Amino acid sequence: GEAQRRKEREELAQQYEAILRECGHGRFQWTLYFVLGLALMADGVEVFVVGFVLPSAEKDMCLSDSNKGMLGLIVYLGMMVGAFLWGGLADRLGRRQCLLISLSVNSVFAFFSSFVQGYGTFLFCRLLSGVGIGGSIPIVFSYFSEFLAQEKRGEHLSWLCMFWMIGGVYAAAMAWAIIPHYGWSFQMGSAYQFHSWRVFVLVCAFPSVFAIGALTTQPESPRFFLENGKHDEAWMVLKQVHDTNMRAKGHPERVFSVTHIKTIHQEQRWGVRALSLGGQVWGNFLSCFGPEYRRITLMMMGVWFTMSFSYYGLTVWFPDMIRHLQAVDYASRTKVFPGERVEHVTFNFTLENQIHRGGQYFNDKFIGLRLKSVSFEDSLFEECYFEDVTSSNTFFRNCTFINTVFYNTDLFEYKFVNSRLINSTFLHNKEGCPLDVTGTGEGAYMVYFVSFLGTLAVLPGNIVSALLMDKIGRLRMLAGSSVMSCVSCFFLSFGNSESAMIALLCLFGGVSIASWNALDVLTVELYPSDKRTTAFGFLNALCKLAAVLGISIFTSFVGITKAAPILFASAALALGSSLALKLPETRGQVLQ
Amino acid sequence: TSILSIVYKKDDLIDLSRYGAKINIGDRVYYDSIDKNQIKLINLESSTIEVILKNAIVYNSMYENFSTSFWIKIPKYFSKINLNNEYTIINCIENNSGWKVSLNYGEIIWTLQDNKQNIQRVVFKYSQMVNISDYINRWIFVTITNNRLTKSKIYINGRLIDQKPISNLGNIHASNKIMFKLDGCRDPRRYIMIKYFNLFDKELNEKEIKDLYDSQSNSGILKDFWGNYLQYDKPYYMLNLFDPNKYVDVNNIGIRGYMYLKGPRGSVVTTNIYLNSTLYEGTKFIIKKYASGNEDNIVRNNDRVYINVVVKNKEYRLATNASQAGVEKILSALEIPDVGNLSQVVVMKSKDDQGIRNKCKMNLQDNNGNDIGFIGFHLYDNIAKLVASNWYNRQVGKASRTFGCSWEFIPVDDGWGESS
Ligand SMILES: *[C@@H]1O[C@H](CO[C@@H]2O[C@@H](C)[C@@H](O)[C@@H](O)[C@@H]2O)[C@@H](O[C@@H]2O[C@H](CO)[C@@H](O)[C@H](O)[C@H]2NC(C)=O)[C@H](O)[C@H]1NC(C)=O
Ligand SMILES: *[C@@H]1O[C@H](CO)[C@@H](O)[C@H](O)[C@H]1NC(C)=O
Ligand SMILES: *[C@@H]1O[C@H](CO)[C@@H](O)[C@H](O)[C@H]1NC(C)=O
Repeated sequence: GEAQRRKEREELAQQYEAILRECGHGRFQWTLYFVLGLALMADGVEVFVVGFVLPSAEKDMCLSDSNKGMLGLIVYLGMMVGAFLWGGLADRLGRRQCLLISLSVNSVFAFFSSFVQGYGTFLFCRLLSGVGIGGSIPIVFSYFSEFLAQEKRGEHLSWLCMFWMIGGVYAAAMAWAIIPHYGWSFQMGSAYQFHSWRVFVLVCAFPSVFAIGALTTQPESPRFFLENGKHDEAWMVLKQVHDTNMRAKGHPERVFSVTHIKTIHQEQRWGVRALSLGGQVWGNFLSCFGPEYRRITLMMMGVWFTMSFSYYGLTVWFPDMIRHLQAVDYASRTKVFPGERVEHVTFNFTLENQIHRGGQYFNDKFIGLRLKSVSFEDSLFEECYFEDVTSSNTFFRNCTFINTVFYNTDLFEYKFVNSRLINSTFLHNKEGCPLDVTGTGEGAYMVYFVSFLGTLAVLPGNIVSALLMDKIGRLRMLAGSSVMSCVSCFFLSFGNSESAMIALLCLFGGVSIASWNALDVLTVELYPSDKRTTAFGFLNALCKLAAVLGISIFTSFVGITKAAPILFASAALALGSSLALKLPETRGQVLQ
Repeated sequence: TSILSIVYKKDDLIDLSRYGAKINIGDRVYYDSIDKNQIKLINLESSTIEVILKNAIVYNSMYENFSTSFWIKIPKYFSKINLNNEYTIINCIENNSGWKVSLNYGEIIWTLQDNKQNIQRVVFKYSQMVNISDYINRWIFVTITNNRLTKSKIYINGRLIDQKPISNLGNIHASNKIMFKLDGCRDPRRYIMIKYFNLFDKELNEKEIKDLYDSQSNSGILKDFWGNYLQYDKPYYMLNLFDPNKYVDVNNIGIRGYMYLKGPRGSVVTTNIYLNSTLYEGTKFIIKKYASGNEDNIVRNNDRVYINVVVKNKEYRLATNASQAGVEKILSALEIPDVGNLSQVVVMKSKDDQGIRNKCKMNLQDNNGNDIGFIGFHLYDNIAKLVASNWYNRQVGKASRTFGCSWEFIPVDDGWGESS
């Protein structure tokens, strides 16, 4: 019974390989490659948006802490949910169908977030956008694999990973080209403001829309039709493949010789379907953990979780360390002016990164001064007058104000730390957030640069992995890349400047990419065609959960010590490599 | 029912009751110029108000009931000197026995004493960290009812706040002389104002107390923010009670120009003492006579007057165009000699139709004596615009709650201390 089923499966797996070898590799495969490349480039774009718009959104929406942290993850949690959901539904509805639905969901919530004004609504919209783009990588790889013969399958599937780089580069370029124009203050509605970062959000939503447009012109995979008992549709799609390939070759006269194809025999109402769909998807998910796939699935779980944890941790750690080194340098350059007595003068200034201690100010007028990272400590202001005071990271500690007037100032209640005001008057206070919101200027440019260099270091690795996947093997590529990632993790000790961090980021990014390519190929090849997207979706959800855990842990260790990140990353990658070396070889086998 | 009642007369203070109580006044007790009946006491020894009763009206009985009533205006406490500084203002204690009235930081204290040195205290407390207070530097009608059988109660503005039993007390022998003087205050610049001090030989009920409250309130005369008489040719800052966090402002001058409620208000702060809201923000509203037959500068009920708005230290006029779209008429500030026939005469209202006392209402009227409506505010496209509409009169006729027809007039006072 079960053995009979398995025999039928293996028979279909050989005939389909024969049909694909007859069809040949050509124009159809490359067209589909570019279409699904757009789908994957959307995914590549999506993970940069909130990181690039947080410096502007924090001031424009009054974002506190624990509110810029849950927006730095929310995409990963959304992709966690989306990956599992759409990968599960792709084996009951179809790869192309579920890809269309997920991409549309991603695009819709993305344009909508481009306009949302609050934070909770923006968090929800961007979570749903993450849910929509989460099913792109499982579905895409499991969809492209069902059109490839075994001769060059690792190479053709590995070329498909250039697209995530092409999306990262796109995001960096558009952030550089759009966000720095802070002047743009388009006004539609008095209570609402439309800045440049929203324009960036829209332009980042665009590639998903293009992906939907491109995908609407491709056929469903014939293997999905064959598994589900639909024979005519699969025959039609295979004929289309053969016709396109042969027309492109230059011989549009030969005939598709396959006449009959082996097919797997199949043995209010809205809610009825909803239940049946749920039951079938759950059955597929548990059958992924069956006697035939329980060892394989568990090493896949280990490998995916360990690699994701290390990769995401270090990738979020490198820019944090760069900022921390910049902050340390900025604190080292601070000026201190101990003891002052200024009296009877109108005295503005544009002072940055200073500390005044022990001052005594009497009858002073402070008109039109900009304060950036200026602290007044142990000071006394008596019949003073502040007008048109712009304050950024400015505090008054242990200060005493007597008969002073704050006219047209942004000196809110949080800027006077353990102060004493006597007969003080606040008039015409400026509009601002209730709490400190910080401010990022020129650093944005260099941030973009860094991104551009961390998604370009990946390029040599992509090229080499794609070229050598078929010659060397998946296990050897995965192992040889995970080990060298571990060695790079050890090298993280010998860097304490920002340039060193940039070089180390480039090195680690260039090294880990081959491993991730190998793992994508391996997890496509290792599952039957009736569970490929359910399995690949579950293991890509596990990846996003590991991402969340690793990001949190590795940002918790910034400025404390370097030993914790090095040890965690090296341990995780060593365990991942050890588990990966225990996986079966799938090179030179039919796609069963 | 009154035994002692200090009132004003021709350059002297007398008693209205048929007892002719001797009154002695110190050489530094001051009086107001307009409401010279109310008296001010400063923190000096010579600021002495001395009243002597007769031997037949001395409180020396054992279940004799008594009550007192007065108005008090106590300024803002500015610094930390005033904290925990209970000082007596009214003393009627001889041989450590009698009744007394004392004050603390934001408190009014009623204390009565017996021959056995038993202390019973009733307290009213009012916050001073509030945005806009109904007690700080504003006249308060305080009366105390003492029932020797059950308990004593405190009443402010005709309402009860606190009450404590006094059944433990056996016999109270009050002094034959009542002392009105600040005693035990370390602040050299601290003063109070009291007026209309009366004595009763029976515990007053709520009905009689409310009757006295409205009788002494002078409902026929308009009262400013501080509770004093509202006066002609005196600049007043304007506060709308229903939206008290915005101040009257201008943007332009003319028919096209309009006046609106701009906010929010600022703050005056002395850390851990007071965090009030600035009351000296906006444009002043001077009131000029139009048809007042009275010689004095006191503004009374049903007086048709003009409104002068001080913009950039320049006087203008309040006028509207009666013939315009909608029911509410947008208020505008116009040049005094360029008003033409625009509706500018306003009727000032002190009490309702039934005679019930309420806040200040301005009833704009045309030259034909037609009621355009009470002056208020209506929101245009998220802007609070000063409007005059009949709708307020409609709610008044239907005995509903009007929204925006009540105003307060805030002059500059020394008891508030805000820097302008
Ligand atoms: C806080 O101010 C009050 C009121 O003074 C006003 O506000 C000042 C900031 C300044 O602008 C003055 O010109 C204002 O008149 C002070 O209380 C009064 O102080 C004056 C002396 O300027 C004195 O003549 C009064 O008697 C004081 N009134 C009372 C009831 O004490 C107050 O002292 C100020 N706070 C401190 C710590 O000085
Ligand atoms: C403010 O400072 C500038 C120079 O930094 C000076 O020229 C100017 O006069 C100052 N402001 C006023 C109103 O004096
Ligand atoms: C600053 O130091 C302490 C508060 O930490 C305080 O005692 C001291 O008086 C302050 N300095 C001045 C000049 O007030």
